[PDB]
Amino acid sequence: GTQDEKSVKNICVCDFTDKLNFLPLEKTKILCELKPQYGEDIKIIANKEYEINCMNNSKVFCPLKDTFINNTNIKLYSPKLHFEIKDITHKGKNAALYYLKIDEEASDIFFSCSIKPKQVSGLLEGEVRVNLKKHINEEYSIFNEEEDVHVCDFSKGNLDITPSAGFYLKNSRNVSCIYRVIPNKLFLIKLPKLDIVTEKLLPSIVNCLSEFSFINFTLKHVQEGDNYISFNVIFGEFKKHFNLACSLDLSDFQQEPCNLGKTANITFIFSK
Amino acid sequence: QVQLQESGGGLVQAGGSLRLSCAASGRTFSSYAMGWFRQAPGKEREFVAAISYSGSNTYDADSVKGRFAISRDNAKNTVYLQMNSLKPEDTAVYYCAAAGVYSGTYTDTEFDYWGQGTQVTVSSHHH
Ligand SMILES: *[C@@H]1O[C@H](CO)[C@@H](O[C@@H]2O[C@H](CO)[C@@H](O[C@@H]3O[C@H](CO[C@H]4O[C@H](CO)[C@@H](O)[C@H](O)[C@@H]4O)[C@@H](O)[C@H](O[C@H]4O[C@H](CO)[C@@H](O)[C@H](O)[C@@H]4O)[C@@H]3O)[C@H](O)[C@H]2NC(C)=O)[C@H](O)[C@H]1NC(C)=O
Ligand SMILES: *[C@@H]1O[C@H](CO)[C@@H](O[C@@H]2O[C@H](CO)[C@@H](O[C@@H]3O[C@H](CO[C@H]4O[C@H](CO)[C@@H](O)[C@H](O)[C@@H]4O)[C@@H](O)[C@H](O[C@H]4O[C@H](CO)[C@@H](O)[C@H](O)[C@@H]4O)[C@@H]3O)[C@H](O)[C@H]2NC(C)=O)[C@H](O)[C@H]1NC(C)=O
Ligand SMILES: *[C@@H]1O[C@H](CO)[C@@H](O[C@@H]2O[C@H](CO)[C@@H](O)[C@H](O)[C@H]2NC(C)=O)[C@H](O)[C@H]1NC(C)=O
Ligand SMILES: *[C@@H]1O[C@H](CO)[C@@H](O)[C@H](O)[C@H]1NC(C)=O
Repeated sequence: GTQDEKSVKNICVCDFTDKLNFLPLEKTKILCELKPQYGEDIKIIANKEYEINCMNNSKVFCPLKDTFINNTNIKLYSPKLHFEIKDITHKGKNAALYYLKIDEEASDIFFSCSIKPKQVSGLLEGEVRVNLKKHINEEYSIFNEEEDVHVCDFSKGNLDITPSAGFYLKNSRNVSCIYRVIPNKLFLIKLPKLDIVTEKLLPSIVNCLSEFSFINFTLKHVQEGDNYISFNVIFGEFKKHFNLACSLDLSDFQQEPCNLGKTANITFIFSK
Repeated sequence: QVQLQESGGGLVQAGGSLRLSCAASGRTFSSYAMGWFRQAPGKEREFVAAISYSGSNTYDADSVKGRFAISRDNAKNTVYLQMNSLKPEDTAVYYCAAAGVYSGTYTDTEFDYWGQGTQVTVSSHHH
């Protein structure tokens, strides 16, 4: 007898109402897997009689230990997330509301919830899997029209290299920004406000540009802003048509209790 | 959604070695955690070994501590089980399992998708 897998899903909602009230012959578990993308919010609706261990009592993924942590709140790993656990009577029947509010800046997370009906026989189970994670890892130099500068933002957004508790594997912690090198134009590399960003990533980007002599560059300032440690570099007139890519590794930077950074990979295109 | 298939099983002598393999299909392999189980004919299904998503954390049982080592290859979409110094009571069908959520449990509860299982029989008393 194999553990049977069922799957339900709605529009940005996980409805387990009147779906967990029967008894199969073998062990079964109905799954509701969701992946929020464009700041969407999720609702989890199930019958009140069911025992629900969600939100504050969920199983969250810990990238530091590469496993899951039992009986923990998800706000302890994605603080910008905020929810509400209320009691509503949906479709006449008394239901349980598990409404989560996902901001745009909310850090990536990966947790599951157990919806178990109280019975002496535990053959039926319900599970909701939440996978908040960035899916765009390859963008270009965002030319700011106001300041006439190119920006490769790794301090936030999709290319965020900030230590996050998101479910990313070893060969998935690769974000990259591509800056088509325009001569004599300012280029910004916004990085998270971290202690080691200036201590190791700044020497890392310096050594990448000095080895190639034909690359005409000039570091102007390292400006600390509100949240971004912007590296201000202007590339001068280049001679040979070349191509360069530099790696600013923060994937190994550990952050308690589970957060891990990303490896920045800026690709420079020298074309006339 | 993921399916599994075991291979490399068969017959072996005591103290030998077997390279058990389990390939997968469907959903991304590197996003699920793998683990081997076995069921001796008559006895129940017991835990053997387990490998994490990236492959850093290995979880083993007492009966096969040191002897059996589990390894995974995310690139090949395949998990392996290197069996060394097979005692004669290892005769069992070895099952391959995948778990979407995995908290290091040593039971079959977290594993959702299962394979078929190959027969591994070990003899002894020299030849
Ligand atoms: C989330 O919740 C799950 C479920 O509780 C947890 O999963 C458990 O994890 C622990 C370890 O963290 C597991 O504990 C292990 O259990 C083994 C079971 O063996 C039993 O049977 C043998 C054979 O009869 C007995 O000899 C043995 O005494 C047990 O009765 C143990 O064998 C393991 O022992 C290991 O460590 C000792 C001490 O070093 C060694 O001497 C042993 O040889 C062996 O190496 C170990 O204790 C447990 O089985 C898991 N499942 C359950 C259901 O509890 C997750 O850990 C938890 N996660 C978080 C983050 O909280
Ligand atoms: C995650 O968060 C949720 C909530 O968001 C927690 O779930 C439970 O939430 C409720 C909120 O009300 C907690 O409070 C409990 O209320 C029960 C309802 O009974 C009240 O109302 C009836 C009438 O409807 C009255 O007759 C009754 O007297 C109560 O006023 C209570 O039954 C609960 O248990 C005990 O409450 C008091 C205080 O000791 C006793 O007098 C009662 O007799 C009873 O024994 C409680 O008051 C509830 O506590 C929350 N659950 C739990 C397990 O604590 C989740 O628990 C949370 N997840 C976690 C913490 O992991
Ligand atoms: C992203 O992937 C690349 C390869 O696709 C990794 O690049 C490494 O680069 C160093 C530079 O000297 C090489 O020595 C390594 O051999 C490369 N690794 C591999 C696997 O080829 C890079 O480490 C990855 N970023 C991560 C994992 O954060
Ligand atoms: C950086 O991105 C470029 C994009 O073409 C890619 O070729 C290169 O392999 C990447 N480098 C790393 C270390 O990921």
